[PDB]
Amino acid sequence: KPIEIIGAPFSKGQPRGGVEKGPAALRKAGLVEKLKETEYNVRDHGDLAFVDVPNDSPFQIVKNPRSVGKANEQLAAVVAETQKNGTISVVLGGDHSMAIGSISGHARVHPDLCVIWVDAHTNINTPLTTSSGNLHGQPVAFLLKELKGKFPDVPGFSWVTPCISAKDIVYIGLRDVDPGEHYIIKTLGIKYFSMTEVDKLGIGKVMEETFSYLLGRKKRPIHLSFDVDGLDPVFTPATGTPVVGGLSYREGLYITEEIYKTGLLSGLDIMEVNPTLGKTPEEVTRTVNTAVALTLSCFGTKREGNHKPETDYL
Amino acid sequence: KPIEIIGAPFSKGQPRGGVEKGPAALRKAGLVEKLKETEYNVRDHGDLAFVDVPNDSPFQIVKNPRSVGKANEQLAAVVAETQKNGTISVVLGGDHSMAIGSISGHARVHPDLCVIWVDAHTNINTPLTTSSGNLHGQPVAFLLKELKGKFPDVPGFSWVTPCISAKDIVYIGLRDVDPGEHYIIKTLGIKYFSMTEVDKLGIGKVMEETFSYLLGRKKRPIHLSFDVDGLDPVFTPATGTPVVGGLSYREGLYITEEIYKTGLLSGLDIMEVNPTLGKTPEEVTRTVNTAVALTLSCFGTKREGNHKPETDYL
Amino acid sequence: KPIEIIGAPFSKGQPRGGVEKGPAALRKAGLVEKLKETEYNVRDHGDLAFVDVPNDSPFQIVKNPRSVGKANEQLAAVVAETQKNGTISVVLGGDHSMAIGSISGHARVHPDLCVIWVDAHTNINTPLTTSSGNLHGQPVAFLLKELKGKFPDVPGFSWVTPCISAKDIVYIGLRDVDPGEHYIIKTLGIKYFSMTEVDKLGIGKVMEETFSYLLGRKKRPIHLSFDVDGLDPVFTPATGTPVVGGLSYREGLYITEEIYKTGLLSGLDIMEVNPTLGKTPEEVTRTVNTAVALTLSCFGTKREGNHKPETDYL
Ligand SMILES: [Mn+2]
Ligand SMILES: [Mn+2]
Ligand SMILES: [Mn+2]
Ligand SMILES: [Mn+2]
Ligand SMILES: [Mn+2]
Ligand SMILES: [Mn+2]
Repeated sequence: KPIEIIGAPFSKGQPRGGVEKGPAALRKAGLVEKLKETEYNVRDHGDLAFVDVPNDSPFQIVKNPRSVGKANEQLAAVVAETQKNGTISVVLGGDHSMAIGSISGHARVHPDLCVIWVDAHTNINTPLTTSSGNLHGQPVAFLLKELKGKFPDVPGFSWVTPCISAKDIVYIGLRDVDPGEHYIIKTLGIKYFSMTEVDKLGIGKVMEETFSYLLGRKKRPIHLSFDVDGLDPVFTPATGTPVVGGLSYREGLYITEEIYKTGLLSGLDIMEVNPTLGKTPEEVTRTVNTAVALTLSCFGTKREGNHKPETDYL
Repeated sequence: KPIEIIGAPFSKGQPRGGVEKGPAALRKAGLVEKLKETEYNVRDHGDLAFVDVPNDSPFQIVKNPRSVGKANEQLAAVVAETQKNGTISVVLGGDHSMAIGSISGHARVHPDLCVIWVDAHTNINTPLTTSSGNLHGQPVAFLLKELKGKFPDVPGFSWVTPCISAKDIVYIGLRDVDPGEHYIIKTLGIKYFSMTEVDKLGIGKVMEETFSYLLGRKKRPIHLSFDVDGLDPVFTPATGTPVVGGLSYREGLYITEEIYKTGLLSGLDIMEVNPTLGKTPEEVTRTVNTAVALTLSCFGTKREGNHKPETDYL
Repeated sequence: KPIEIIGAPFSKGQPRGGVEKGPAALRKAGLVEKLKETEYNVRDHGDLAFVDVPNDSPFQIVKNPRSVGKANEQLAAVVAETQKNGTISVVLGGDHSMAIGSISGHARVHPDLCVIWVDAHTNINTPLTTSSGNLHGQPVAFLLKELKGKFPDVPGFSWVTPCISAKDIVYIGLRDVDPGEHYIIKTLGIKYFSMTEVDKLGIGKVMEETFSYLLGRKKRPIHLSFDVDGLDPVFTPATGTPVVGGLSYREGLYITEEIYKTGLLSGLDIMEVNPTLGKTPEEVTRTVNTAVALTLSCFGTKREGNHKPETDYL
């Protein structure tokens, strides 16, 4: 199978500059070369160049609406392409607001996809419920069908079409949810595994249930949107919104190893890696290294080891 | 329901000065204000003023017997009072020796209560088995009924009446138990989940079993006496007796979230927080912050989020 | 029962000097004295003096073959001896290549023994599959019966006799396996629990299955060969090959506590402790301290506590 790396060095989805440097840091770490060592064919599409919308006045509270809306429109164009050629898209973030265009483009080709959102947040704030106008915490609001018309149209997002419903998404790792977001997920009945469910069940049983929930009836493509703050700050410290008591390095790898095993991975997002937020160079090395390790586990790298088929090592 | 914070800035239960500053640190951190944001009604009773017993000569090995005995007599007068008005008592420690008066007063109003003791120690050393005369490691000895008359009467504790039996208590997080204490718990058959049981079972199944053990037959009020060294030193470093290999931040919160769900929390003790033992300001912040987080989870704060009833956020 | 400490300050099994200092570090930490406090009789045999083979030319890729082969021939002589007097052998490493003579000598006296290998690696590289000629990553290749004649005879190892079969060994903690090694374990069908199985099952269920697998039919002596990099670098940083995402301090102790419980521990290897690889004195302290804690805990020290029999502490 083919893999296409897509760099989305974008940061207007939030106030902390630095996430744009994410793709570079991940490539600098040898992400592309390491992937080629796997059984997949790898093609690096390079980094997208995002045109900055001048005079991007805030829409009520929402900041940089047009810049974000445009960058995502361009990204969804690119993704919907690579998918068309039947390749697996891998988007290197920049902030999680780019999930809008990554999933949108993906859905255009595979309308029956389901999503597994690993994060410490929901990001289902609507332009009306955000305490801050930051879009990185609003991605899912723009995508769901149920939240259609429940908030005013935003400048630059008119091209967006709610592609997935509340039944097609599952959250894993939640631990920092605003009152508004919590109201939303409870009301729409969205399936989620907050850290307390993970503690109660064990990452093993959690993956078992997310699969039977999303793939029980129909086998469909899976879009894994991974926010790096999904794991505890001890493993991925260089992010903008670190929350204590998250997913361990082991639980994170377990999740990607399983998803690999389903053989249904299609889209993948490695978001929020911010190289400039590391207190020491080591914190940054730590962060990037796990991110790379996750990506790698999504495409086959097993902890138990790997050996090339047809090769008699004896 | 009503909540009553009661500060017990006491430290004579052990040699390291500093725990008396615990209540201040917890309030300074915004404990009371944060609680008011919960569905409970909060009333701060302030800090108790403990009269120092002059010429408090040690009883054999036991140090400051009268001072400790008196401070506890006063604290269980206060607790028995608030419980009488049907409010939930929350005691902010100093040292764990104050559990004597916290549980004594509580038992006066609710004689059928059961205890969940989170800690790395048992604190069931009797005045005859302690290697040190420190009372903070002897609380439970004075409470249980089975250990009645198995040790000489101590100066200042004649007011104490063994209120709970070996069947009404469960330990969680044990990892540093003296030979004597281990003899006692084995002999009296006290239910406990040391770190090895937690490793074997997983915090989820441990809470399941403590509940069926203590509430299987009769539903009764629960008194959660939380020693902050119950968690690993990496989360709560500012304590007097830190032991490595303890409960994680996640496991600690899991235990309080569950207890909240039983709807039977009646008394709570947040003990051993010593602000002066933090090697760096951050260590102290870390400690205080999770202590507050635990208290908050006992009264509803869920990791999956919270939303106010009857409020349509859309 | 009798215990015999045997120091193997050897390091030619790998390129990083320092592991020879392991035994001293462990003794300096009070390992022997602390053991005497247990119910076992302890005898320190001292450190073996290994004669250096001059002009030890590499065999193809394999480095220091003769020096390593000889040191192990001497070690297996010593071990086979103490076992013959019915005492439990405890080998303090240098590098894990010494497992060859530790297990060989042990098997001479107890041919029906089974092995529990805790490590992040397999070390089942054969002289033909190693990418580096380092022997510390080839121990198991020389011991297995199934891998007999699958590789050229190496200078100095002609005294070795494959003592255990693929059915007598279980790995726990794997997370860094070369393609060749992975081919080998899959082909020979060796039972293992990599970090993903530990995540899926929980250390509790893992130990349950390794026992039923190795002791289900016949109760036989157990040789625990512990590689200190088996735990995560956060607990045992001072090693030559640290791999992230390993066994926690708690899981490591759980494993030794269970093995003690079987009452079948016969041989024990505490390998790879390298005092010179600690970035700070604390890292080295940390490492040695848990190594000592594991050894203790192999011989009875329980987290729930210990009390001497027949002693009425009341
Ligand atoms: Mn996030
Ligand atoms: Mn996110
Ligand atoms: Mn304690
Ligand atoms: Mn305590
Ligand atoms: Mn190893
Ligand atoms: Mn090894």
